[PDB]
Amino acid sequence: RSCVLSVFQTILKLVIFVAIFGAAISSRLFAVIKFESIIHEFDPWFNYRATKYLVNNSFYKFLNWFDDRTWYPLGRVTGGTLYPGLMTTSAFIWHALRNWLGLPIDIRNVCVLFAPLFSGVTAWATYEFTKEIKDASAGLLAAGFIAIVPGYISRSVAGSYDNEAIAITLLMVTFMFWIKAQKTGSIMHATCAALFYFYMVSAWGGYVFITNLIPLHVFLLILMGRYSSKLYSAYTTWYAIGTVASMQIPFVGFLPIRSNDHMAALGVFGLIQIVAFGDFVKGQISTAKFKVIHQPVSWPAFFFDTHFLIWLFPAGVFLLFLDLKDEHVFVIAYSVLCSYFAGVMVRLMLTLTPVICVSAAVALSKIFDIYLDFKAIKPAALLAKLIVSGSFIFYLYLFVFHSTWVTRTAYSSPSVVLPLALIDDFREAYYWLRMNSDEDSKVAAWWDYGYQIGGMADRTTLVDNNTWNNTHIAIVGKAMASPEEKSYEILKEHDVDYVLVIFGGLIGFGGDDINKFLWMIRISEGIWPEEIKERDFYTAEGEYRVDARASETMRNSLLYKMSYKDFPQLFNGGQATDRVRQQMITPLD
Amino acid sequence: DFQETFKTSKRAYFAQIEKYPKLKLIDTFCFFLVLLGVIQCTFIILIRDNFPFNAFLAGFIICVGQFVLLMSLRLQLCNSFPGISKNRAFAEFIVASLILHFVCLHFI
Amino acid sequence: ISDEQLNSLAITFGIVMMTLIVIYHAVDSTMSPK
Amino acid sequence: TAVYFLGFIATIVGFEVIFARYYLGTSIFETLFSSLYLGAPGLLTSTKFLRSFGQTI
Amino acid sequence: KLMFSIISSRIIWATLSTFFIICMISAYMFNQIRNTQLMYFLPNEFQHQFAIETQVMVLIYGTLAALVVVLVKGIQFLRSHLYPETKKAYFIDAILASFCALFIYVFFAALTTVFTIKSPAYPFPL
Amino acid sequence: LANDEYPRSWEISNSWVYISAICGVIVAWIFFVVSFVTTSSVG
Ligand SMILES: CCCCCCCCCCCCCC(=O)O[C@H](COC(=O)CCCCCCCCCC)COP(=O)(O)OCC[N+](C)(C)C
Ligand SMILES: CCCCCCCCCCCCCC(=O)O[C@H](COC(=O)CCCCCCCCCC)COP(=O)(O)OCC[N+](C)(C)C
Ligand SMILES: CCCCCCCCCCCCCC(=O)O[C@H](COC(=O)CCCCCCCCCC)COP(=O)(O)OCC[N+](C)(C)C
Ligand SMILES: CCCCCCCCCCCCCC(=O)O[C@H](COC(=O)CCCCCCCCCC)COP(=O)(O)OCC[N+](C)(C)C
Ligand SMILES: CCCCCCCCCCCCCC(=O)O[C@H](COC(=O)CCCCCCCCCC)COP(=O)(O)OCC[N+](C)(C)C
Ligand SMILES: *[C@@H]1O[C@H](CO)[C@@H](O[C@@H]2O[C@H](CO)[C@@H](O[C@@H]3O[C@H](CO)[C@@H](O)[C@H](O)[C@@H]3O)[C@H](O)[C@H]2NC(C)=O)[C@H](O)[C@H]1NC(C)=O
Repeated sequence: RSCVLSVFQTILKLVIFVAIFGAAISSRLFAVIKFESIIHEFDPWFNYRATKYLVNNSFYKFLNWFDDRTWYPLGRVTGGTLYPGLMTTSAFIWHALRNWLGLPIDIRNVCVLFAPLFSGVTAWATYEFTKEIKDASAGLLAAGFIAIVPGYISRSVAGSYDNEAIAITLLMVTFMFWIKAQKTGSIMHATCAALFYFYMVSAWGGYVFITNLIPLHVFLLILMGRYSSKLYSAYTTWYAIGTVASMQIPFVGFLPIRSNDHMAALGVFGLIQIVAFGDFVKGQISTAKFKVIHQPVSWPAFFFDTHFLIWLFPAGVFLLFLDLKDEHVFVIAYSVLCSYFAGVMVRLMLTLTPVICVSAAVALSKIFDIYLDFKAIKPAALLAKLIVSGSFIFYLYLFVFHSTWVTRTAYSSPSVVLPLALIDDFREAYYWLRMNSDEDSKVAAWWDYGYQIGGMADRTTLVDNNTWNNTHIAIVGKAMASPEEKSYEILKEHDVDYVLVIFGGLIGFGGDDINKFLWMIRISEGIWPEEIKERDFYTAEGEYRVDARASETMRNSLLYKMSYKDFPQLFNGGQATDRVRQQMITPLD
Repeated sequence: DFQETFKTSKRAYFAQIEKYPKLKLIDTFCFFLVLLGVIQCTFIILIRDNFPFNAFLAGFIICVGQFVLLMSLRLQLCNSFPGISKNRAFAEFIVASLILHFVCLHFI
Repeated sequence: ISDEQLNSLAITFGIVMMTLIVIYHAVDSTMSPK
Repeated sequence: TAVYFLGFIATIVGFEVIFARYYLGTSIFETLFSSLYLGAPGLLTSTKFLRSFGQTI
Repeated sequence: KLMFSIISSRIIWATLSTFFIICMISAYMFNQIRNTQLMYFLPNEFQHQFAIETQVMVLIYGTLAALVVVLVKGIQFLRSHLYPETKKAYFIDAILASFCALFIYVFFAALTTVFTIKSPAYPFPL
Repeated sequence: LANDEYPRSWEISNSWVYISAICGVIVAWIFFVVSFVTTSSVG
């Protein structure tokens, strides 16, 4: 009997993992079979530019690499300014497919398909993390949610190659290895938790949260009085191995010593050291131990991203809270602290969903444990059990339909191609500039498009999206705002050959360079106040417009003349509409 | 008060040391791992200089972390944890004491 | 491949993974101590 | 079981020699491959020694 | 004596903590930073709302959370503090559980109706 | 500068003390472990 039931459980779990490793893979791929397969955005085109350097010379020439094609008069030093770990596991997968398994594939296809392949590891790790709080019947359910829910599809679709894909998995594996060594007491699990903490401190820059979430667990675990000899051995080896492993990565070199964020962990370690001695004295006396001892989010984004998991999320913490079995304080302490920070930032919704899934997959398991546990035959009881279990299975199917509706509508679109017809005029003029220009030639554009010009047109820009030296962007914005006769000289001191301007007045692009022209002025007022002032680009009685009654120093600027050059001679009769500002331009303006 | 707890703790500790010949070996290792850290900081306080700061921090980390793994072995070796024998605490001490020396030879 | 077939493949894998959970939890709830 | 103890000292001393030889001038992948080829038989042998000796620890 | 029973009981920490998650998952914080006005909620826009609408959200989410926790660790207490003296009391459990399920369905339908008023072209209500 | 082209920890003569405070803990550790499995319990 026991062999039959155990074999049934094993085979059924194998078929479950074969399905739920496949539903994720098939959900991520709308932008790859709809369009071509290319990297999506601004920030993932530096990472692809760095894992294509590592992949066709050595690993020794990548850790200390000085590139002179960015921030041109003073190039940046990469090895002390980026996080390795997203590149080197990718060069490892490339080196393993090419030499051992037998099949050679390009580096671009390993970079595009790096998130959907990797999400199944997050599904398995959430299974194993839920297997410790509750029995293994709820781990399949929590593993069934997190491969579907669209607050996490938004950041890893096929094409995104940013840091959070590896990060939201290593977060889960580190919490699993800590929650094993909170209960058992052994040293070796805290060592393995220290090593995945080292592999998570190097891929991702919000490692500060996992550093300030463990001493809050121990510090809430002492004030209740549940101190034991399990905490002296599980905490201090995590801190001893994990801290000095954290200092090995440059760009976080001596920062866990001087910095304020890591102070709480150090203080807790000292506090733990004191209380371990104050427990030995208690075993001797009985009487005198009394004498000694960012943008806020709106409301419907939360229902939009999770369907009914946000609905029974504050029931799972209550039902979780009526037990207190010494590892539920981890989830109860995670939930409040993370839910406060995910209400004033937008982009900290990603650290919130692995507890909406777990605490929303505990309460529902405790509901299923009694209303389909029939074991007596009566009509009314089977009526109640049947209609309650039917009531919840209905919402769970509607959860599947909802999630795959909202993935293909909002979170699946490239920023490189702009759709009744196509508009592909943003890759003509990078490939012009790659084909028909000499190979050492500087391009001067505004800092939003720095990564794409270096990645896809292959030239040596002056600024990019890093905003590292902040009094260099003010030079470029001082050049695009002055009259022509001085911007010539300022641009000629730096040896600029080409300048380029985007413009959306013809089909209504909206994010053009006239709408971003105001912020440029403000960046150029923090230094040279006398030369440029934003009291002059406004008209009489303070209105900003581009019409025949514009300012006298707006009409003579260098970003006005370069956008509306042959625009009135285009349309019939000698008049034109701007299609965004909705204003009318005459060829004397 | 403190006289009674003092003499009680001295006697109840020294009998525990004289029972088991494993404990005085641990504590004899521990005390000289304190004196290493003390005079190694005394070199810093003696001449006011701070130049190879990582080479300062590596030996000090060796002293503190190596102290802590001994105290965890001592706590686990007197009273057994439920599920862990005494042959497995020692092997975990070997492995986790053997990672730490490598990451404090890379760091100097 | 048109994404209508990708759409039907997506909901098909969702329902086939989401139905077997319930019969796993029903066998594990009825014929087990806890 | 004295030959097993002889196979227990040599792997720990062997895991100190490759760290010193790492400190002098060698690169990473020689250290890591030498640590694998030394690493597995010392795992099997040392495990069987701690199992064999046993009760007097 | 009494304050130690207050600081020692875990029910007030339960209601305080769950009340904190409830009053902060309805975007209380957004209302506090960018002050707004206070007939009902602002239709057809996806990122703005008034100030009385978060009261309605707190009432909804708190109500169905209370229905679920009364459904799981509930029905024993009510019968005990109610009449036991009639008969085999399985029928009270049956109709009590069924009416709790139907109330869950009604308030969930109310929530989906309000979200279609906020942002239309949502392909399935109720 | 590269990460390999730096004066090493021999040549500074300000960090001889710390190298001497690594070698002692290594050899004291191996004499600890060899003198731990070759002893008795409450003889
Ligand atoms: C209990 C202790 C557990 C320890 C676990 C250790 C696991 C690490 C295993 C890594 C195996 C690397 C194998 C390898 O050599 O692949 C290389 C190099 O591939 C890489 O670039 C990635 C390897 C980088 C190693 C990172 C430092 C070591 C981190 C773990 C100690 C392919 O990269 P390539 O870019 O093709 O060239 C590298 C330079 N050559 C000299 C090889 C030409
Ligand atoms: C012996 C065991 C072997 C196990 C490992 C097998 C590896 C699975 C496949 C590896 C990745 C291949 C995906 C791929 O490169 O195809 C992409 C995009 O085409 C697609 O539609 C994507 C299909 C990917 C589905 C499977 C993803 C699974 C995640 C990695 C295993 C299209 O390539 P292209 O870039 O368009 O190349 C040009 C193709 N022409 C026909 C135009 C010439
Ligand atoms: C528990 C709750 C409170 C927590 C307190 C934790 C905060 C205090 C921690 C100790 C002091 C940390 C500050 C610190 O160390 O700053 C040092 C330089 O500062 C120094 O002067 C060195 C201080 C070292 C302490 C020496 C005396 C200690 C005596 C102990 C017995 C920075 O030196 P740097 O200039 O950054 O060295 C860099 C060298 N490079 C070659 C890399 C460029
Ligand atoms: C799957 C891939 C996993 C990705 C993890 C992230 C990998 C990148 C992190 C590396 C951070 C930069 C470190 C660095 O710059 O140094 C590297 C040394 O490179 C290293 O090996 C870093 C080792 C860091 C400590 C490892 C602790 C783990 C414990 C292993 C038992 C260069 O080593 P080398 O210069 O090649 O070796 C010569 C060193 N001498 C001392 C002999 C001179
Ligand atoms: C900042 C964001 C994170 C905040 C976390 C919010 C609070 C969540 C964790 C605490 C909630 C549970 C507290 C609790 O129930 O235990 C208190 C024991 O508690 C006390 O007696 C004093 C209260 C100390 C806990 C709260 C500390 C406040 C937060 C400090 C940063 C008393 O219950 P007990 O009865 O002691 O627990 C069972 C033990 N008996 C054997 C005695 C029955
Ligand atoms: C696109 O096609 C062209 C045409 O073949 C490729 O150009 C080749 O390479 C260089 C330019 O990169 C051409 O000019 C040469 O420049 C070198 C500078 O070192 C100079 O020494 C030579 O005397 C010559 O002027 C070259 O004529 C041309 N053809 C070859 C090598 O057969 C280009 O590489 C292609 N790819 C791109 C632009 O990505």
